Amino acid sequence: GKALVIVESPAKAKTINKYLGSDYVVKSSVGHIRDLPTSGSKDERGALVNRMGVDPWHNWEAHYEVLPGKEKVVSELKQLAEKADHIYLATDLDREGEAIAWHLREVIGGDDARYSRVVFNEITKNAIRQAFNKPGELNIDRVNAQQARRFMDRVVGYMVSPLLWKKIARGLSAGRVQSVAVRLVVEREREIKAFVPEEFWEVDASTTTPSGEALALQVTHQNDKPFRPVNKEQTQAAVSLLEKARYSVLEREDKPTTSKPGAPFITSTLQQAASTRLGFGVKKTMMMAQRLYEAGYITYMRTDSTNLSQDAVNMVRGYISDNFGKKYLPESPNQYASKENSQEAHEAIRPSDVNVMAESLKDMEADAQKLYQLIWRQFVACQMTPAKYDSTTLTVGAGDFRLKARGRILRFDGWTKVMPALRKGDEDRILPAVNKGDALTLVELTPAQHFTKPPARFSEASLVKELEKRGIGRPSTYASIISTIQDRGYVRVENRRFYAEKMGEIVTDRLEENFRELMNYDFTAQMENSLDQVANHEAEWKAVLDHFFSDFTQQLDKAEKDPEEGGMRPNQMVLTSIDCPTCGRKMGIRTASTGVFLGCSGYALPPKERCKTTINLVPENEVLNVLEGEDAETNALRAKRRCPKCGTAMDSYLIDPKRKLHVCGNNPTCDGYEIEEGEFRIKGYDGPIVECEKCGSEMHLKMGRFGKYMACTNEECKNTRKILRNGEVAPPKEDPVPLPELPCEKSDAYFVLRDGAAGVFLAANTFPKSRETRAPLVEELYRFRDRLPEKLRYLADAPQQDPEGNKTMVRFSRKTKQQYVSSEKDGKATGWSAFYVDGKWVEGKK
Amino acid sequence: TEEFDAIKIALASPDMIRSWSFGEVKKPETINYRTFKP
Ligand SMILES: [Zn+2]
Ligand SMILES: [Zn+2]
Ligand SMILES: [Zn+2]
Repeated sequence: GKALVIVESPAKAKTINKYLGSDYVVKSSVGHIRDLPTSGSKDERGALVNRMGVDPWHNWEAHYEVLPGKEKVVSELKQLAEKADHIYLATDLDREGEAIAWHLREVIGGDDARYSRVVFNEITKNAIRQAFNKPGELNIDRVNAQQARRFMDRVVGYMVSPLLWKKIARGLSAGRVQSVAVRLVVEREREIKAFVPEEFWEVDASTTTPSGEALALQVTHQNDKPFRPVNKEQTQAAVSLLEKARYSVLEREDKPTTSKPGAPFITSTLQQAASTRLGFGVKKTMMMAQRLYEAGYITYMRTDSTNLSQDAVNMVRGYISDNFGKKYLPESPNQYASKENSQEAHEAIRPSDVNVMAESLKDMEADAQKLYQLIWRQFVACQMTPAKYDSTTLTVGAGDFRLKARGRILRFDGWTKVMPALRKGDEDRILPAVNKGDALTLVELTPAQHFTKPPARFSEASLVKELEKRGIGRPSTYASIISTIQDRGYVRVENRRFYAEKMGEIVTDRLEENFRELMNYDFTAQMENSLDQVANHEAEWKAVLDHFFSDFTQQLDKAEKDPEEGGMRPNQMVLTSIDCPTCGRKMGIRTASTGVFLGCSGYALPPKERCKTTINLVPENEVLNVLEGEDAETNALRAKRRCPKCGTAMDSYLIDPKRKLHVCGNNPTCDGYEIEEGEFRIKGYDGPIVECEKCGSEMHLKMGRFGKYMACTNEECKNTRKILRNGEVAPPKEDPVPLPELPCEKSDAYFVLRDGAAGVFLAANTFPKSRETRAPLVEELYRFRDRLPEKLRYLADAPQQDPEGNKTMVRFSRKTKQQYVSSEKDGKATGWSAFYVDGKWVEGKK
Repeated sequence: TEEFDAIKIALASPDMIRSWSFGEVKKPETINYRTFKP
């Protein structure tokens, strides 16, 4: 027989082929072969259900579809399935793999006695052998759960997005869990901007023992109360009183301390660790983890189970016994408990073979070697003996004041040996062996000034931790949430820290007001739990989908109504005194999907009195100083101005090289604005950076009906250039000429010839939409020779074919500022060229 | 011509060589072939 195994990745195909062999043919079904519709390719409800594909009213008929370019793979798979006798669906463990397997099954057909569903947590010889020995049936319940999730997300996205376009702004999007993540980020932003840092001082003391050893302490009580001076003068007075006073070590404390290793990684823990130690965010962490799994070195990277197989435990215990030895074993395995709702059938993220060191990963990029090293170190550490520390605490008294030292000294290191700390902590030092009731001699003392920390901005990993705490999303979702909140323009990530765009605040407030049930963390958690119940087969998918859809439709039909009826409030204006360059009027501050901008109220006046003039801002970037550590965020908050009308901080954007603009955090709910001739810095447009040949200023890439065209930032100079196939940029049309007779090849358009210092190039008529460009062939210029402007005619005189009979193309020699003709084979240059030498085309090797 | 008496040699200060030069050359091009012009 020949048995066909269908696997999503090609790398997974290669790795599994390593262990399957000649009897099995492995075919890589790249991604989702079958998916709900995407492109356009009571009639309103009909068009809505056709856009969705899903029809919620007609019992969720789904109309799945197979995307452009999948059909080749579908054909190949069908042919192989006709050839093969048993078809093996070896997708990954999770619901996404089950959905992919179901799609494959349903396309190929023959369901009942021809599909085996293979389940392995690692791509290794023993695991694959055990997986193929007794294959499972396709678990339709998990498929139904995945479909339920997909249907919910498409229902919410397509039904909400036109509402947000109408009320707030076109080019918004929405999503069930995405909106709740944005709500979390916006709530933390509001907590931060509300915060008003207090100020507190601290004093540090330097002492020597009678035995000449040296000790440094910190001062924490005055008059038996907490020592916390408010101002400089108070601190200086305290320092004086301290210096005058005489010090004695009235307290001597000692005690052993033990530290246990961390649990083996679940996916959220792996992302937090990779962020903290290696700096990888979420996307890089999960991409490298997926590569490491597909290569076969680590177990499946989507898990919330800390469990380990007996094989794993025995292997790692053997490794510890052989390398480290008995003191680090310890006597019995370190158990770790995952959540009761966790996929306890799954394993943790662990090495597939503990002896494979990270350096040995010849075929893994260095970042993946680092990630594997982190996984290996954690896995080894988790089973080792706890470290042992002995700790000393000292308190010293002088006058009205008491001052303290704490220190720990490290005496067995077992888990810390494999998994060291990144840096020494404040308590990772040696306090000298002062006696109980010892004496001390005194050295000069230092004050310090501090401002209370605001709540810390989310990192990608700390947001994933927050989601894991609340129960919003699941291990497979987290990377998609973290990506989509950024891609959709509600949140931005900078300094490895999360920042919330004003549009994210607007959309968050509107969605909370209208769709309070959808946005509430508890109902999101309960929905996720109900999908888990579906996967358990504790619940019926269609049922919960119907319940969701009924509630959602009630809330939508309420929300659609007019704002006086109680629907979604519009994107209300806030108004400021600035003169519109077109009509001088007062100007107001506005938010669009593009950003935050300055608008003139004539936008709301009918055509007769309409004004479309707009002014375009650049926000000030916060530049957090890594060297300031924990201070870096606090000082950023200190840097901000504060709104006159309220305690909320203010956010800053330039308007002129002479002028700078401050806007309140609760804009547009708060209408405070400030303008300062103490301006800072404004940024303009962006793209491929180019220099304008007519004025030396920066030039940037733009789109609109005549092209993806390149335009200069100097408002005094409308010099533009354009995009082409075999260069970065091309100057403007020294003589442009259309050709209806050259069709485009990637699109239905027609070609037009142009000229700049880049050379002479073809470009499609619908240029921003088509974007298609190529260099002309000499035979093409010969065919249209009559249309060519007088100067271009010589290029049609050029030799049309090289000596090999390869076809020829026209090129610019930047080293000699002249056109020449060259030939290509397989798209590569043949290394032949011909040049114009004053009426005599001449040819040779390049 | 210059009626020099002797010859002197020393290391080249960067400001001195920059003072010699009548311009900087920044691109590898040599001569155009369309028209024999630099
Ligand atoms: Zn105006
Ligand atoms: Zn305010
Ligand atoms: Zn210009």
